[PDB]
Amino acid sequence: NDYCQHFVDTGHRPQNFIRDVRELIRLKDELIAKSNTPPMYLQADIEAFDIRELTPKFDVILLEPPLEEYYRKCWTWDDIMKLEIDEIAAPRSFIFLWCGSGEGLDLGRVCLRKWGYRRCEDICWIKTNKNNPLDPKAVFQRTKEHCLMGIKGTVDIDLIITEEPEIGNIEKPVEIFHIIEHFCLGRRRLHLFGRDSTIRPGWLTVGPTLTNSNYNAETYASYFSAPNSYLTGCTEEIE
Amino acid sequence: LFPPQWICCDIRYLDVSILGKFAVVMADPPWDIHPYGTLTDDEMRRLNIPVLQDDGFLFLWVTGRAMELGRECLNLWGYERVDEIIWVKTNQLQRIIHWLNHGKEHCLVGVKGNPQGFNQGLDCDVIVAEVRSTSHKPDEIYGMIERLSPGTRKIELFGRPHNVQPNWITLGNQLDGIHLLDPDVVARFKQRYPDGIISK
Ligand SMILES: CNc1cc(N2CCC[C@@](O)(CNC(=O)c3ccc(CN4CC5(CCC5)[C@@H]4C4CC4)cc3O)C2)ncn1
Repeated sequence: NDYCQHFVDTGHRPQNFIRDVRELIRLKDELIAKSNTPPMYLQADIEAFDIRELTPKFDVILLEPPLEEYYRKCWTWDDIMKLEIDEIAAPRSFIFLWCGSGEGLDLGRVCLRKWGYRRCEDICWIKTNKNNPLDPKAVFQRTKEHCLMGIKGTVDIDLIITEEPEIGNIEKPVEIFHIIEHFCLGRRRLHLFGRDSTIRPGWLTVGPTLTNSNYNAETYASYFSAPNSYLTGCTEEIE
Repeated sequence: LFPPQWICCDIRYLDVSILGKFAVVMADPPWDIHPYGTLTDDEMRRLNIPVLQDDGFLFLWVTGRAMELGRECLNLWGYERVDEIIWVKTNQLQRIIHWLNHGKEHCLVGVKGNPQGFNQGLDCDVIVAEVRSTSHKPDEIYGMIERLSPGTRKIELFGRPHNVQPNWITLGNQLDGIHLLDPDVVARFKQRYPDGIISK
């Protein structure tokens, strides 16, 4: 049966009909939770903020700038591409960049290359409209957002399926955190443009709308001092 | 001309100027990603895609590094990427089939010129559909393209015999011979290729 035809007929998106979205994996989740640094967070206007102050250099950066298309301060790709991300990324490190569904899919690739990464995955957040069955250049109704994964230096699927959030809700699916943490990429994890509602153990959140801060550069670095410098975030703590 | 048409050929060498202009182009190229005969990056850049349309849409399947190279060709050939379709691959029970497992295939959507009279916005950019033989795109894409631009002329590059469709001219080197019905195309084909051979 043709779900594209069904959507034009009824308004129910094709992804509404995907179902069901070795034994346990939970021990891995347990090891992740054990090695998680305390949550740390800092209110900072990132336009004006000298990002160099964020140390040490990060193993993972999750970058979630507030694009104009998420509505109806917004950040243009002009703004984002001028961020000096390569100054705070570790020589081997990873980036997850929320690119939206428009020109961000192109300009975000330019950013990744600007900061020294190559794209190795395209993670698609597909939004169902089970509960509620328009860019001028758009050819199609846009029902998904892309999060690009980049690498620099030397169990999960690449789809996230959730219901489309209410209008004006900009949150991204918390599942992106699970995908990232299951990669076991190291423990210095930065989330730029996070919010009070996204603060999470194992992560440093930095964004303009945070209401409180507890970031201390020296305290933060002490979580990764020897013998804890190279842990993947997926192994036992060091006794 | 409404019924299916095709040309077995090496798309590198066919003079595609005999084919006229098309409202929609679709291509599923044999990108040189690291099974079949491949095309170098330069060969893809050099494909004479620009003569095929004046105002319309290009559908460009991509995977791996061709997600980037496909964007380069798309722009070189004179298009702006305005959409990106994903096909979520399921089984018959509607369940999903490097660093992550791959649940989907990507089709870039480019626009050239200013297409008028298309039905933009009728379909959405996610296709959910059952997988078949390796290397087959889902048939839903032809329905989406028909609704977008009903009755117009369309051309597929690097298609196979199962891809021949009404309103479409299919090119690929595994098609059975040459089967043309449109008189202007039949005429220009005879001039350019009087002994029916397509070399160099
Ligand atoms: C030298 N000059 C030529 C060559 C030529 N060839 C070469 C031999 C084969 C063929 O004859 C017919 N095509 C294919 O076997 C074929 C198979 C698989 C793919 C990968 N696609 C399949 C998908 C899944 C959804 C669409 C993926 C996509 C990337 C995300 C692409 C293909 O194109 C074309 N034709 C004319 N001149």
